[PDB]
Amino acid sequence: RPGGDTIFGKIIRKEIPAKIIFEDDQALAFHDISPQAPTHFLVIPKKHISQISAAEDADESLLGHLMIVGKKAAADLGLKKGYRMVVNEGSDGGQSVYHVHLHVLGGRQMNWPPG
Amino acid sequence: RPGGDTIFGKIIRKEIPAKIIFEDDQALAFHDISPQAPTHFLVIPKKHISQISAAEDADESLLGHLMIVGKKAAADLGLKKGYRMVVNEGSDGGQSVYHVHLHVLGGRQMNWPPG
Repeated sequence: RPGGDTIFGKIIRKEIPAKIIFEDDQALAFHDISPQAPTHFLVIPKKHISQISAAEDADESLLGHLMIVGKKAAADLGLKKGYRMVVNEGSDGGQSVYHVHLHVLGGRQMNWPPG
Repeated sequence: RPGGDTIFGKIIRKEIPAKIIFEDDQALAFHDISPQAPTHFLVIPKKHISQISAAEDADESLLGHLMIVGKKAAADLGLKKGYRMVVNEGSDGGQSVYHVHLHVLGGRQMNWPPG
């Protein structure tokens, strides 16, 4: 199915709404349901890539596009003092939903280590 | 100067060594000096992009290439249970060195929030 078979596939197909902040032909950005910072949103590809370890070389431009969308949406939301981008891979990374998703977090100082 | 004028430019030009684990015509990966996980390395572009908010649309493929290099190097290092990728932008993101760098952390459960 276009958009894949996870929670995110229903968002991509518009079956279930989300707090959408950016949309193009490649990607969607929307506010995260469990925010960990004053701004916390996800950027996802419309194409169903399960996890970053399943991305192929021909996906490079799309993966970079997720970062450029994250930069643009962070600017629209008025981040001026920066943000952190996070991609979780597999169990140790903390990934639960097996569709690639880039987190963008800002509006506070982000700490270290990053989890 | 090729590789730019930060700490990372001296690594790219091989003026100062680093624990290099992957190298191609676009990018370099090397172990981080201040590791926060049993595996913690950086992937950097050879081209000097100061920060993710300064990346241009034509940089998408290179930005995605940093993620594919991170996937490949994480596999070479034997991560099997996953990892987390992190890009810090500006002061709130925790960026100190103004040359794009992707962290890849694994070999332990990564926590939440990610800082």
